[PDB]
Amino acid sequence: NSNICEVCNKWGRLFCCDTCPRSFHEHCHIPSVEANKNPWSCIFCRIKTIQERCPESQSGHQESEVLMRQMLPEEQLKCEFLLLKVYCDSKSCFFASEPYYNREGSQGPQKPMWLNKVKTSLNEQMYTRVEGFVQDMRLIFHNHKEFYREDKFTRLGIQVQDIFEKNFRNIFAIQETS
Ligand SMILES: [Zn+2]
Ligand SMILES: [Zn+2]
Ligand SMILES: [Zn+2]
Repeated sequence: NSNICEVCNKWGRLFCCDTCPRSFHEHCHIPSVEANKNPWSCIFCRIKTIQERCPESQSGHQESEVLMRQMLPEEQLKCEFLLLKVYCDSKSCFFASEPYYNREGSQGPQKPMWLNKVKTSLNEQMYTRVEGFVQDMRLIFHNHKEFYREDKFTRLGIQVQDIFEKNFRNIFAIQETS
């Protein structure tokens, strides 16, 4: 197995996947690495299994249909993995914890949002459809773009949103377009 966490790229107390060479910190994995379970398969392996069980699941989909799906177990897993892929980018640090807003010439957002809040919301089964999760994710970046206005720091929101959106298109097999 790898000797660094797949998500944060640090050593420490690592849990190893039995079906692939990835490793994880307990709370870096989503869901948090399960207490017992031997063998244990990580989220990357669990997603790969879904695909192998239903090869047609990789055919193209419309975003509108994906968003209206109910959060049954497979969709719950896919949103967990998508959240995880965002945390895998080091620029996620900026969006992880609860933000505060005090900048001359800007007003904070009406509905603040952050990764750890989405993480808790998924854990507590608060989203009933994929749309709920995707709306909160996109709101993170939209709030940032609006608040930072012309400061070059706005680019961090663009960058992390692009990671989100590429991974959304991949994980949910969104039909490719120009
Ligand atoms: Zn980690
Ligand atoms: Zn694995
Ligand atoms: Zn099938």
